[PDB]
Amino acid sequence: PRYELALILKAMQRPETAAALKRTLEALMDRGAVVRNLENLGERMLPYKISAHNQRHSRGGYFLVDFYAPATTVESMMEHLSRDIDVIRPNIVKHPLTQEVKECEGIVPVPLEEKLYSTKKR
Amino acid sequence: QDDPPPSMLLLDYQNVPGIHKVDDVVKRLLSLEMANQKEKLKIKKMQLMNKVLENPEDTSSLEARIVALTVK
Amino acid sequence: VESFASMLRHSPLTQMGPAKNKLVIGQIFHIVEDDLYIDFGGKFHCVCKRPEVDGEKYQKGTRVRLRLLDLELTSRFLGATTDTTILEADAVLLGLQES
Amino acid sequence: ANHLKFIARTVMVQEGNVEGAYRTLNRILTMDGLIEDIKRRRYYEKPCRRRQRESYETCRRIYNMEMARKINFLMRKNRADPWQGC
Amino acid sequence: SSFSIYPPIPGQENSLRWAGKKFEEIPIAHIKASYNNTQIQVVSAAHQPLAHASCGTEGFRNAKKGTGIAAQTAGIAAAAKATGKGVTHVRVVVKGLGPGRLSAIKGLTMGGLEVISITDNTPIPHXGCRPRKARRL
Amino acid sequence: SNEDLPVPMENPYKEPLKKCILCEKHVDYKNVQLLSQFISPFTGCIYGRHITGLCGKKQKEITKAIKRAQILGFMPVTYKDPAYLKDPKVCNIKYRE
Amino acid sequence: QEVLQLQEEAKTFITRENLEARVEEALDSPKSYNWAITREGLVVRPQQK
RNA sequence: AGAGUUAAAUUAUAACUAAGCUGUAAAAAGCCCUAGUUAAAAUAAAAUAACCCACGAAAGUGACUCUAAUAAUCCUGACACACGAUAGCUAGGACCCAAACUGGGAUUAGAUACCCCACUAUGCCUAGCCCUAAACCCAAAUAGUUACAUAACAAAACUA
Ligand SMILES: [K+]
Ligand SMILES: [Mg+2]
Ligand SMILES: [Mg+2]
Ligand SMILES: [Mg+2]
Ligand SMILES: [Mg+2]
Ligand SMILES: [Mg+2]
Ligand SMILES: [Mg+2]
Ligand SMILES: [Mg+2]
Ligand SMILES: [Mg+2]
Ligand SMILES: [Mg+2]
Ligand SMILES: [Mg+2]
Ligand SMILES: [Mg+2]
Ligand SMILES: [Mg+2]
Ligand SMILES: [Mg+2]
Ligand SMILES: [Mg+2]
Ligand SMILES: [Mg+2]
Ligand SMILES: [Mg+2]
Ligand SMILES: [Mg+2]
Ligand SMILES: [Mg+2]
Ligand SMILES: [Mg+2]
Ligand SMILES: [Mg+2]
Ligand SMILES: [Mg+2]
Ligand SMILES: [Mg+2]
Ligand SMILES: [Mg+2]
Ligand SMILES: [Mg+2]
Repeated sequence: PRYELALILKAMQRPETAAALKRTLEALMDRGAVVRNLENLGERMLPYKISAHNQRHSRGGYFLVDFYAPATTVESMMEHLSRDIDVIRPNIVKHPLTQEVKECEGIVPVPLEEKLYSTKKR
Repeated sequence: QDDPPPSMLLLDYQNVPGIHKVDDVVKRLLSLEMANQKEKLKIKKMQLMNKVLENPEDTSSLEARIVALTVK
Repeated sequence: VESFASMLRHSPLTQMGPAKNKLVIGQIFHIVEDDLYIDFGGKFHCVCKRPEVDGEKYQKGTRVRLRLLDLELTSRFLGATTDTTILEADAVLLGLQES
Repeated sequence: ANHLKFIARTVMVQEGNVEGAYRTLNRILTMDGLIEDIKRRRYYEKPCRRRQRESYETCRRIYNMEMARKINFLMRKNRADPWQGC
Repeated sequence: SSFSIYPPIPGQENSLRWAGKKFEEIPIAHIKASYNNTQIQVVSAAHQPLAHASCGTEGFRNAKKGTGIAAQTAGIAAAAKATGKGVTHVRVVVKGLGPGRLSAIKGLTMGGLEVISITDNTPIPHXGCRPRKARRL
Repeated sequence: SNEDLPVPMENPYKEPLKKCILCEKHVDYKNVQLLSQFISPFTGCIYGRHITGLCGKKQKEITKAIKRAQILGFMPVTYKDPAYLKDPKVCNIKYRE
Repeated sequence: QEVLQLQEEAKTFITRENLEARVEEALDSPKSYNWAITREGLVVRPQQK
């Protein structure tokens, strides 16, 4: 995967939630993106009230979409999701699996530094 | 000025055998469509030296470095 | 005549290895009301307190068991050209020597 | 403003005393440094003063935490001297 | 006797009822302790004000109203007016840092009012309006 | 001819360096529980190195991972999420005395 | 090796043909990334609840 | 350098209660179109992490995301080319809040100052100019040595 879409949806019933995902994925495919899979994080109470499209939301559903897309089409996807009203907060980040966990050896102890002053009689 | 074709495999995934037998899905995922500007520079540099330089395998030569700077 | 290098190889100190967590027996050579000055064969003398059990039999010349942690306590502080030694050693009491 | 109320920076009294509960709250803020932060936000300090304050706070924290280690390191050398009048 | 400092979360169901009502049903006592004045207001669970009192309204005037004693008297007066309307327990919310924080807390205690929870809601900007300049006294 | 002289070899008693709590582990902005354990439950502040105990690599990553979740809408900002209040304690700070 | 795994990963990619099926499957299989860490460095999975 | 985004605080604004509210070592002036609580745009600024010391040539930069991206196969070099905090100027837009100037209060022999209240330029965005700092780590760049050797003080001394 290359890009990850942290998608938060307004809490609603099963039919409209499926419809919202169906058209959101359709918008991604129109911009030239090959979506890998869709991950569902369930519905949870939002950490804080989020104001979007003249509404106050306290509960929402979380969904995650990962895809390969050209670099120039990220703005179009972000702009398209902003106009949509069934999505409360869209964010796009590079997929964390793109970077590899750098190998580590240990906590190297830093010795105290000497020779910071002259040796004259204080 | 140069214009790398869009539907071309990036520098790394070219010499490996058995590419043309793969479906269009993977070829799309390796083409310049799903590659950033950094991969584009590699294709520009690779093509540019093969057209003007005499010995491409030599990197320490002055002519090779001048080509590299021109790309940047 | 035995060369000095051969003496270090077979010396008990070299065979000990690191001084941390080593069971070493020692002998008491000076007694205060609550402090027992114990010599364990190292360069300096470690100091330990008299245990509450069988405290009456800790006398001069008595052999006890120790767990060495640092052979010589020594640390470096900022502004000090040379480390400030404590002229002692760190050890704990595991009991009296089982004759 | 948007978060739930009566969750953050809240303590509950026990057995009907309130002076003890209040002191617990102050230790929470002092450890997290909010009490000093509110003191410094009553007026505005220029960024020139902010860095000069962080160069005195850090230096004190180094000297104090180093002198503290020496005291603990030399603490065992306070028993009665066994060689008095030697 | 396992006692937890953290408040009973509304989402869960904690069997800790004071005077027959739940935790969120108990009224609120807002305390704004500034550096020159202390204002005490008690409001219902529906945020409907019951009684209001401050160092100014209790006869203290000018510099005197900023002292601890003035805040202590305000706590006594506010509790008496609150107890008249029939409230036993209250969740006190402290606003700001000032000399009247301690006195107002125990002022409600000695005024015939019982507190169960203390909250500090001091306005803490996260970077916000630029405050006034320094005072070269 | 003397074989008793020491040889120039590295120290064989070099104890392996201490590993931080999150060493060789992948932090993330999606697991709130991992990020929530390093936040003061009463105020919401982020603990420093002297309290968290993490190394210099996993301290910055935790800080960046936490702040990403603050804005993207995955965890509260001014308090610790009460659902994860009973997780095992890893920090070294004590409030109750 | 890298292109070989993409060859296998291409089978499970979401296409317009199976857009409904994947969405319906996703809505019925919740999953979480939450896992805690102990002092000794061992991973604790809340899925045991 | 662009594009998108907002957590905590504050204000316009509405409801309710209260008669007072701000302010100081102490007061007056100001406000009463006010204060407390609940609900809440825009503008501006970026708690804890930071007891970390990273990036850039310097001045500088530490809220989040994406795009573009950090010269030289790795010496010195100007009056030449490019850049340069903050204040200031020209044109348009924004204005929570801070605030030179100015007005009021107080202090004082006087106070066109320190202290208190109000408000403007301006601090902000877009385009252009100005090219000044204790622009100071008062320590020039590149290779090195710990030899020789303490004016003083400071951040030890020196060679090409
Ligand atoms: K901030
Ligand atoms: Mg807000
Ligand atoms: Mg710009
Ligand atoms: Mg008056
Ligand atoms: Mg008002
Ligand atoms: Mg406006
Ligand atoms: Mg710095
Ligand atoms: Mg340079
Ligand atoms: Mg460079
Ligand atoms: Mg040059
Ligand atoms: Mg300039
Ligand atoms: Mg300027
Ligand atoms: Mg200007
Ligand atoms: Mg002019
Ligand atoms: Mg103008
Ligand atoms: Mg203005
Ligand atoms: Mg103003
Ligand atoms: Mg005047
Ligand atoms: Mg400077
Ligand atoms: Mg100079
Ligand atoms: Mg210079
Ligand atoms: Mg020069
Ligand atoms: Mg250079
Ligand atoms: Mg040099
Ligand atoms: Mg002298």
